[PDB]
Amino acid sequence: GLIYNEFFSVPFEIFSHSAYACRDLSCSEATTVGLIKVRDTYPFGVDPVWHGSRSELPFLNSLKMKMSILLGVAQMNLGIILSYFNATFFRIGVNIWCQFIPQIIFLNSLFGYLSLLIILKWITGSQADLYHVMIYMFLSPTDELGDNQLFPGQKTAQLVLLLLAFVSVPWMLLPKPFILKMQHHQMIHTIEFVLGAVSNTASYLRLWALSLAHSELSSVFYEKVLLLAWGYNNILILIVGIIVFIFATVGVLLVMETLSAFLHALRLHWVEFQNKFYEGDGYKFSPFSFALLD
Amino acid sequence: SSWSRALVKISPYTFSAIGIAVAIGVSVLGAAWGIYITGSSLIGAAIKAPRITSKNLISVIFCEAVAIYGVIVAIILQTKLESVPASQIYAPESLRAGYAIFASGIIVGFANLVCGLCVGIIGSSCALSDAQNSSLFVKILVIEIFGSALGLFGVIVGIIMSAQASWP
Amino acid sequence: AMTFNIHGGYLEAIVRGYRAGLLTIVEKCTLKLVDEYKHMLPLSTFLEYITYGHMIDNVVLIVTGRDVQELLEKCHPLGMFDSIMRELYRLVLVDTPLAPYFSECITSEDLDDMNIEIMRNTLYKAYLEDFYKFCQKLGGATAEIMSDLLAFEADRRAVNITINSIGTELTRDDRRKLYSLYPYGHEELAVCEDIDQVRGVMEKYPPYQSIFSKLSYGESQMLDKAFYEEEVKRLCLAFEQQFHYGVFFAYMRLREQEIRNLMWISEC
Amino acid sequence: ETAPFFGFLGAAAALVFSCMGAAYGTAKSGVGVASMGVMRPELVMKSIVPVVMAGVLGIYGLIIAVIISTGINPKAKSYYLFDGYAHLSSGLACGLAGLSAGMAIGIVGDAGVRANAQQPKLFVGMILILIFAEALALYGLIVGIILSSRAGQ
Amino acid sequence: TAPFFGFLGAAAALVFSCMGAAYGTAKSGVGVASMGVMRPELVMKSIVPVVMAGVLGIYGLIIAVIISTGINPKAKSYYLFDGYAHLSSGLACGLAGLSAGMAIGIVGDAGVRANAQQPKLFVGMILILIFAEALALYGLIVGIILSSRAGQ
Amino acid sequence: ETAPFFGFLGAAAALVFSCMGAAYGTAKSGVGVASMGVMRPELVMKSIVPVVMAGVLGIYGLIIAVIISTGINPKAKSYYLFDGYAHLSSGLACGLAGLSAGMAIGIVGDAGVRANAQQPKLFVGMILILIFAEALALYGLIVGIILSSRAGQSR
Amino acid sequence: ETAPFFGFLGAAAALVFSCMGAAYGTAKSGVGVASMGVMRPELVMKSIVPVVMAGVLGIYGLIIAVIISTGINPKAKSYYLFDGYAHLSSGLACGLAGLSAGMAIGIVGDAGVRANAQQPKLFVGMILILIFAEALALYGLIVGIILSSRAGQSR
Amino acid sequence: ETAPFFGFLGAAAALVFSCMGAAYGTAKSGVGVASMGVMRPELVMKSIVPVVMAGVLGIYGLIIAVIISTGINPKAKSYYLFDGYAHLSSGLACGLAGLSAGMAIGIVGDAGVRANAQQPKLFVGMILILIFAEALALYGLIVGIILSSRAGQ
Amino acid sequence: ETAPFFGFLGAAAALVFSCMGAAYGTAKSGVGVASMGVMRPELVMKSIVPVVMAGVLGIYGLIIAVIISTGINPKAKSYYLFDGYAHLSSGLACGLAGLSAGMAIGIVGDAGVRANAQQPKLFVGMILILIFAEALALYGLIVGIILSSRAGQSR
Amino acid sequence: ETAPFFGFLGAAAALVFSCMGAAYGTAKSGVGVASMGVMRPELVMKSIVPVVMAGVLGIYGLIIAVIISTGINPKAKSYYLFDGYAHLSSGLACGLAGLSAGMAIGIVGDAGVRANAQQPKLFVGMILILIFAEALALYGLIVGIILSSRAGQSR
Amino acid sequence: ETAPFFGFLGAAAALVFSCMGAAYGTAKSGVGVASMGVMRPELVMKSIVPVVMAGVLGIYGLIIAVIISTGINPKAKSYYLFDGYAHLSSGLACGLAGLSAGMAIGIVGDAGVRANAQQPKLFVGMILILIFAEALALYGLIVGIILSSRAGQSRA
Repeated sequence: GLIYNEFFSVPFEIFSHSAYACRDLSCSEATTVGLIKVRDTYPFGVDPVWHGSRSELPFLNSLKMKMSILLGVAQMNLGIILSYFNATFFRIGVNIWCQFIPQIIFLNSLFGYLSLLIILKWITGSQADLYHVMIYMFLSPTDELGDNQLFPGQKTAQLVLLLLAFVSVPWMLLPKPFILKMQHHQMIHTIEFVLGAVSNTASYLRLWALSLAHSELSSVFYEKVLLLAWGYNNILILIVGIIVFIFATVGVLLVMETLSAFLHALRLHWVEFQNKFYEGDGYKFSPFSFALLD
Repeated sequence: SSWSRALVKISPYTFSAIGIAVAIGVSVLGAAWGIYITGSSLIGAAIKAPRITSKNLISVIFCEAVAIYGVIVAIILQTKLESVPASQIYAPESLRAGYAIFASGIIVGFANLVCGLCVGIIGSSCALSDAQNSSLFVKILVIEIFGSALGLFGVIVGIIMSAQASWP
Repeated sequence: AMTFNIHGGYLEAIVRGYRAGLLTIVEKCTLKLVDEYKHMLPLSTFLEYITYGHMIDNVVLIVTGRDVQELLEKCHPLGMFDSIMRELYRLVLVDTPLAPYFSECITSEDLDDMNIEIMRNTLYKAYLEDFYKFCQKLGGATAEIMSDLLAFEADRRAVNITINSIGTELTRDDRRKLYSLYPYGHEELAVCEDIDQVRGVMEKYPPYQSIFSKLSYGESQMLDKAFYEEEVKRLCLAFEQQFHYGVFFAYMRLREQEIRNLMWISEC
Repeated sequence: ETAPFFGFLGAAAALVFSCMGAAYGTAKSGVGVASMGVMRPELVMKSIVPVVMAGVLGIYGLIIAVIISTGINPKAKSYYLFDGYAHLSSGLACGLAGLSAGMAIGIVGDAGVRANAQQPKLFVGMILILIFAEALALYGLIVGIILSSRAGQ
Repeated sequence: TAPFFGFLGAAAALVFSCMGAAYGTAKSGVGVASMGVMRPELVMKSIVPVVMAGVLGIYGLIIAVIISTGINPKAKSYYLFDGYAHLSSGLACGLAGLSAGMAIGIVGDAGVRANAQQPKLFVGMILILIFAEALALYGLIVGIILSSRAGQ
Repeated sequence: ETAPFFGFLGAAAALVFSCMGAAYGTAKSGVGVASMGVMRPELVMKSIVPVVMAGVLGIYGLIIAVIISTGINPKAKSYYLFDGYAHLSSGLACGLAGLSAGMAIGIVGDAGVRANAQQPKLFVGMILILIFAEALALYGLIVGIILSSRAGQSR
Repeated sequence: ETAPFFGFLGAAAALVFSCMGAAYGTAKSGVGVASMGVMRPELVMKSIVPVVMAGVLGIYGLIIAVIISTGINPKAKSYYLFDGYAHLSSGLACGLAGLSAGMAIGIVGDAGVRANAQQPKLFVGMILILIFAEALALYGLIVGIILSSRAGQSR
Repeated sequence: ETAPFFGFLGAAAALVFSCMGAAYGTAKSGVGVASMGVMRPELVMKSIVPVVMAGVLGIYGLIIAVIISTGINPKAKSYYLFDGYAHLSSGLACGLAGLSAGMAIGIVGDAGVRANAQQPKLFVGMILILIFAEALALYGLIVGIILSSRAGQ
Repeated sequence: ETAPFFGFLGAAAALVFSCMGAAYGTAKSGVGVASMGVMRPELVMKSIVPVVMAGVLGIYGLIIAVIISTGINPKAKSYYLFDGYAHLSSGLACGLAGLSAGMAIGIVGDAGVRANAQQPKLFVGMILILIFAEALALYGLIVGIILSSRAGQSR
Repeated sequence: ETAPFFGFLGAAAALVFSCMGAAYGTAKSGVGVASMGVMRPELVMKSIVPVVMAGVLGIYGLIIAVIISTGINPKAKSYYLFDGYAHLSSGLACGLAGLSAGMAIGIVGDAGVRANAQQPKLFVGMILILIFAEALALYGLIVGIILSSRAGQSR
Repeated sequence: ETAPFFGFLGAAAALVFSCMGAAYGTAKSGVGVASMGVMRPELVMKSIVPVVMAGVLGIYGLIIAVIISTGINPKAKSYYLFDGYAHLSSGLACGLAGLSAGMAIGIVGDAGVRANAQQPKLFVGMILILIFAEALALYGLIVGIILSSRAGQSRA
């Protein structure tokens, strides 16, 4: 919440004074060509002006979507990396190099183009991309075109990544049965992994959706409370509005939102992070340590 | 546009007459349905025992009251008719009168149907209850009388709407 | 809702009045009730199923022979109607709901219907078929009562099997294969070999919980009496008989229970 | 222009609805009488007349249709839509009332056929119920006559 | 011209309200007769739920009365907005009353049976029915607010 | 223009559908409560919570209808077709969401009340289910409020 | 002129259909949980997974509806019929996907709640089936996002 | 001018119908899988084959929707009706094929769950039946792609 | 003018009807083979013939639809409404014939699975019935091909 | 003119309806024949006569469709609205007659399978019903051909 | 000039509805014949009367359709408005009469075939009932023949 620069459905004083200042506009409207000119970026959190502005929804939605994509990429990378550590700890066979390496490389490379494009747009400020033209660049499977491409090597980089992804598909299916035959079940991993990677990548957007929903509900509650406090500033009306706001915060903000967030977080952790580890089975060893008596 | 113009150009006298007739028709249908519903239970009770014929007849009378009210409303609507002059066949007053007549007729018919169905169900239950025990007949009759007020309310609403007729 | 007034209202009122009036003497009362039921002749299918209920037992009794001529003495029209030994069984396979299924299920005739125990097994199979047929005619609140009755019969058969009929090949598999929540969760009674085990199995259904109680009475009897006696005790629920619903089966059951009580009275 | 067509359609509906209602009531009463005949045949004719009483509704519908037919003539006056629509409405109202009364009377007679056999003392009650039902048909006929009266503009 | 819709609103408001009122009263009445067969005293007091259902008709009747009074053509020019508003106001009141009565009929029918079984739960049934009946009052509030928008 | 003929229709439809959903929920809730309290009158008071939870949808629909009604004022500004269309869309969305939430809450509450006397844990399980269901109604109300607010610009 | 009507209707339809699907799923899951938890307290919390799994679809639908509502801005760009058609298509796709996912999730959750009293080894399989079904909601959200992104590029 | 109002609708309908068919299949597949796992937890993991294959229809529908969305490029070329109508028809065909395949796969999986529970020796036959059913979905996707490819007037 | 609408609609209808018929036939065949997969797995392998026949019928329908689509080349020759109407009629006929043949073959296979399970001697009769059913699909495909060829005769 | 918009559609519908009727009849006959063969494999080969006889509907429909397709030729002579309307009417009559004949033959064969399985004496005699159905189909085809012969009567 | 479309549609409808009635009758007739089989195989030949009646109904429908089609002579006597509406009405009447007669004949024939086993001497009475029912088919054919030219050739 401190990072989000939102406190109890209300902004506050950031570590800086004001990130964005209305370009001129001593009397002009906010919606203008000059719009708002930013002196410097607020380091503690998001710009305070952005939260209450009309343009709050698009910028916040784009930022949340990018953050969700990056977090999902990081979690998938960590889960895939844990496979090599698990194989070494259990001293697993050559199947790690046979299957874990292509499995951790194919999805990583496939999401790498999108992650790098997001970073470059954030880094280079390639406004000719925004949230949409990034997907547009990712949309085209064919070669050529690339007019909107921002990466200097994107024309060849996209083709190289596509070739690597295409070649990685058999490399994740053949070597384990080959080693099994040489040393003399892959159907479970077959087909399932390809669709599951896309499913896990998509599921990361659940966090962004939940964050947006929580922000919207908090904004609605704060707006209701402010409307009660401003026009109905009468003592009885103000007290009733405060009680209603407290009840709403207890119900939706406190209970429902937290429960939904916890359930979604657990679902994400099991679906993707646990998908590349754990592997199930086993049992909990327990001695007769007076457990019933304890 | 052209279809909309044709729809707006329909004769209001036809709609008013249709509503006037439909009010009486729906009232008669609802009264008949309620009468049949009450009569089935009354005949069953009489087969069980002919002692409660006088008590049972109240339900039939209440059901027929709906038909009587519908007939009165139909007579009022017929009185509300006019000569329908050719010059004012599409005048705003004529259209308003026709729309009001149609609305009043539809309201009266629907209210009469609902009241008749409710009265028939109540009487069908009440006859069986009286056959079970004659002591409960008073409460059942009171409930039926209270439920019969739907037709009276609908008739009142229709009569109030009937004052809107202003056909030249 | 309006269909009741559209048709069947007079018959429903007559049945309600007859039931409200209800409360060799036992034989005379049974004959009077049977005459009242017959004189009453959609609801036709319900009446046919209700009659077939006892007609299954009547046909099972008539299937003997072996002093078969004595079946005419108990020719009560309520259950022993003439319209409802494989050669004669094929002829009797008509005009009954459970008969066509029993023709294949009991194709062994007396071999699968031995008078010691297998005749009871054939009767239970016929009762299960009749209960399934009655439950097929869904659309009213009587489905719950029919399910309760079938569950009581199945549970009583299972209890009898576990008590002493286990030695008569009525094993856990036979608790549902031959012994007629029960249509979905009857597997819990396959291991209830003890009265305490029976109570534990009954604990799976909180409504069925505490119904067994000490199990000194009701469950003490074999065949279909163990959980059927629970239904007899709980028949006060059937005494509700909310209006504008099929209550012909309820009235028939109440008349049968009254006849049974009168018979149990006998010489005080 | 189309007013004669509207009036003819209304008369046709007035005839057809009443005929259908009377037919349904008579069929129900006949089924009831056939059922009751096997029990107490001495009473088969004791309720046959209220069973065929649907002829009253049939005759009322025929009378309404004849009245509607009589009122339509180009020679008397070039009646406009205000007359044809009124005639159609009167005919439809009369036909609907007749059909409803016929259905109600058929149900009541189906009940009474068994009721009288079960209790001969209930014949007077059944007759009273039938008269109460036919009161609706009488009211419908009166309303139809009143409506058709004003149609001669 | 447009006033046809406005007139239709008042008729629809009463018709749809009475349609649900009769359905609620029928279900409530049937249960009362069933309880009155055995429990003589309980049935007399249980008639309140039927009386509660019958009140919904009165609420619809008043709403219809207001709509009729506001359709005076010779008084003020009933523009299309007034006709549209009156029809919309009636539609909400009629639909809400139909639903509100339907719940009362379903609840009331079970309540009669429940009271006949255990008299203690009579208070609980009344509380649930009273809470359900508030929806008709809620519909009445919306009808008044919508009808009040006939200023221009 | 003709925009009010759609805006007021949507506003009325919101309340109508919300009331229908609330009634559908309340009927099932009351049936289940009566069934439970027939045998265990003690838990009748605890079983009444889903009834109020369903009834809250009626209040939400009434608030949405009041907002929609206050959002139309020809004397203030010319309500173009866009404003009326957006108001009608908001009303329809809020009403449909309320009706669906009411039906779901009624089914869940009836089931829980039927299972209430079987185990006291139902007192928590049914409450949690009702809260999860009412979350959908709250989300629908928020969406309707957002749409109604966005309806105010109309260029 | 009439395009904003289509866009607002599409957003409202998306929200309403998503709410209806989530409500159906939640009602099915609640009925299943009420049936299962009477016997054992395990279903009270260990099997409350579908209760939130179904509301996730409603949250996604609400997010899509909010995005669509924010998409329309007449003061910033005079939307042609292209924008309205695209918004309506995106809303319809999102709502239909939400309804389908809600129905499937409700059926699967009811089956899992019924099977909860059986061998607990099937919990992993039930969770996997629920996740595979819920993948449809994510697919629909992705399709709606793509349509909304392509919506504003009208000439 | 009105071509996008058909093309976008066709794409949305394709996605919606594919999702509906996938859900219809997955409901029966999951019911059967839960029943088998309750009966025999050993093969529960290996019985998710129809459940997993159900999502292939949704993936194909999403791909077709993406292709249709990429088809509508007003800046690249003025979208005449000849392209929008073709895109809408391709989307409708793909969606209907997906729905039919989903229903067939649901029925096949519902049968095969019980078939494998009784005897796992029929797993090969169940897989072959599922593949034959999914061949229809593959053919529908191919036909939709071919139809969408003809947007050049 | 608007002929491409008719042609595309006809092709889509052909594909949809063929897919629906094939799906119904395959579902019936699988329902039938479910019993044979346990009663006699040895004969179950030979029981996959009706599924193959249904797939063949679907393939024929798809081929006809593909031919119809390939017949539409606006840049080569202007498509008059006559050609579009003819193509739409051909597609509708092919789709209806395929759907009917698929349903008939599915019912036949569902019966024949049990028929062969009871007695292996009925395999010849089942094969003959399947061939007779597939003859109808062949005739429908031939008629569709003839109509597609005739569709280009306009001027 | 817009002649093929109705003529070609009717030509397609003739074959479509004939195929549907033949499929229904063949499915019923095949189910009956499978049941009979399960009862007795000896009669399976001899009982295929109704199945074969039901196939004449497909041949008649294909012939009618080919004739109708050949009857449309704008290059040879322009066809007015009447020229297409007559062909469409002939096709519709032929298709409806074929469907009715197929349904009747299917019912008759379904009965006759059991009739022959029970009493072999009546097996050959029962073919009279099938002969009558085939005669009805032939009469319908003749009527359709007579109607279609008026293609060149226009002027 | 659009009347010939209606006329051809009416002739086609006549043929189609006559065929539908014949099929509906023949289905019940064959069901009854099969039911009477084995129980009394001797009376198999005597049970073919409903089949003959259905064939007669189909032949009458075909004859009416051919008679209507014989009026399709656009080379002379310009159709005008009558030649379409009259032909369509006649075809519809003939087809509906054929369908009703076929349904009645099927019902009566099935009932008789089922009842042929009990009191086999009642075959004459069953045939009499069947003929009294099938007389409606002849009445409909006569009505169609009357309407075939009454309002068709008198357009002048």
